[PDB]
Amino acid sequence: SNMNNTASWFTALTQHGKEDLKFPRGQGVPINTNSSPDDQIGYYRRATRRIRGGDGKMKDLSPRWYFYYLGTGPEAGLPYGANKDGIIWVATEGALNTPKDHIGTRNPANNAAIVLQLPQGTTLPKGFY
Amino acid sequence: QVQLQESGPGLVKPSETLSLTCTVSGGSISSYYWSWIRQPPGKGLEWIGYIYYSGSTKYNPSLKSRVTISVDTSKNQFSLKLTSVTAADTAVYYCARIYDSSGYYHPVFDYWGQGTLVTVSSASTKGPSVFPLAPSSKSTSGGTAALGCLVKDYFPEPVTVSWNSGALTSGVHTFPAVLQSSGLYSLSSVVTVPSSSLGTQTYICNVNHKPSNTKVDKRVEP
Amino acid sequence: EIVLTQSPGTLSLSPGERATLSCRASQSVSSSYLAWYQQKPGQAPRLLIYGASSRATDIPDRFSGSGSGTDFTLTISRLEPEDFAVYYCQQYGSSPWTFGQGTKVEIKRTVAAPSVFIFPPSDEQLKSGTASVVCLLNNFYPREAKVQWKVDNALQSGNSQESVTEQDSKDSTYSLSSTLTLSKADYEKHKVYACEVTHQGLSSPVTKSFNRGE
Repeated sequence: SNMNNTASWFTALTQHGKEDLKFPRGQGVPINTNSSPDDQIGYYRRATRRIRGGDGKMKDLSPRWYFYYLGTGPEAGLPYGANKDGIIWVATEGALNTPKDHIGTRNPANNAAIVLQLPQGTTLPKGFY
Repeated sequence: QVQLQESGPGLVKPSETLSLTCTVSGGSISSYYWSWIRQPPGKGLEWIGYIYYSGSTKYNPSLKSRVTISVDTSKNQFSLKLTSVTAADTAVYYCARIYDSSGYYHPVFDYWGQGTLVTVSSASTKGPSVFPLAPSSKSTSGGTAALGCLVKDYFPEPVTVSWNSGALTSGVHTFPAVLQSSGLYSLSSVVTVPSSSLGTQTYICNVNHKPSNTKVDKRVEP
Repeated sequence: EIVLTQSPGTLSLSPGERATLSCRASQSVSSSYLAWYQQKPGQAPRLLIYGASSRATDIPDRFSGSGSGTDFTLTISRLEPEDFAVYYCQQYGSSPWTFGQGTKVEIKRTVAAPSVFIFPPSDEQLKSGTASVVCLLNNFYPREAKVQWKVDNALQSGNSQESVTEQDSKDSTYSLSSTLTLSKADYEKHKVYACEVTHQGLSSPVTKSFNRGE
């Protein structure tokens, strides 16, 4: 409880298959008209959930991948491009490698999650919704 | 290769507007970020702002009320406008490209102009006098003689001095200018040369004070 | 804004030594938002390190950057005379981007006494009505030096100005000029013009002089 303003600004991408999220270079940053070209850079972080299965043993639900602007969120201190499990990096041409403190993260008590939209022509990877 | 060059007035009156242009050659403005950075004499660097080739800008908040950066792709230039200047704005102004060749988007300044000094002052331009510092028995240490040129009473900075149209560089010392109580600058440029060559090699100091359009070539003889 | 404080303000080290330059921030800039630039006299700065620890490709690996949060270091191994420069750190972890005030790295060398030269005013300048007398101390080390003017054995005070070059990038020496300014009338009232020089490389103070008109 008590998440504060630590949520992703966007809804998650759900992984229905067995391959990690990835995008072609230059692709994958969610659309956000309240941001500038230098802002268009960040990471998706895999969030796992467990539930009790019908047989009484714990079970994984499908992973969900949440976008955070560079320098914000749970991996705020992680450098762009660092190889870290559960983290994948995306940037649009025109991005700058600077932390996006001015955008930050979302307080769900004050703002709903922006439906995650990618520009027309983005390669959406297999098994992702 | 990519080259940058600042242009614009070297002397601006208080409360007026400073305007500079950066001209890019050997590459295009397009696809890059471009930036202005300044350095007051004897002090550190201050970032002014940047512009993306397609027009978006970001300025230093302490200067935002006074700064405009603009880009002209048709002429491969970008420009700086700084309003309401004071003596705190006297500085060498650099233009620079922002580009990270590693592909990781770091905002690093990978190519720079040579810098252009802007002095904010009410005083008028004054051209220098150029006098010889002639070699003699009192400027001779064995096989080595010293000679020079005294560049006196000019405003504002800078002056440039070369020797023999740039062919003579070894042993040259061009001193930092000093500000005299008159409010005018003076400097000397000296060079050491073999004593045996004094009657046979020619030594010319090439002095340029562009703010006054004063250009002088002075042969220095015993 | 984030303020970057560099320590020490000046460093003086022999070639082959390892130099450690400190840069400390007023707020955290995480681990990849810091650059170091090198600036030689009269030149634009040049990128050394970026991303706190990544080295520019044309820079040799004896330069390395480390640190995180607020505490950053530039290490220069095998210092060279051509490493004389002001080194600046710069952060882009916060807007506005800001630079430190620099650490100037001087290269130590053996003591070298100045060569001393003296120049009377030119006849051209004298025509106008003023006389500049110039004393030159050439290619010495260390920078500390004392230059006094005597005119017919009168010690001058307040009528000369000094200028010193930046350390030479090759031989690590300095040069210095002292200029004595007098009116034509005053200059023609006196005979002996002398420059007296005190420097560590000289066993005792020395003097170079001329007599007006000879």
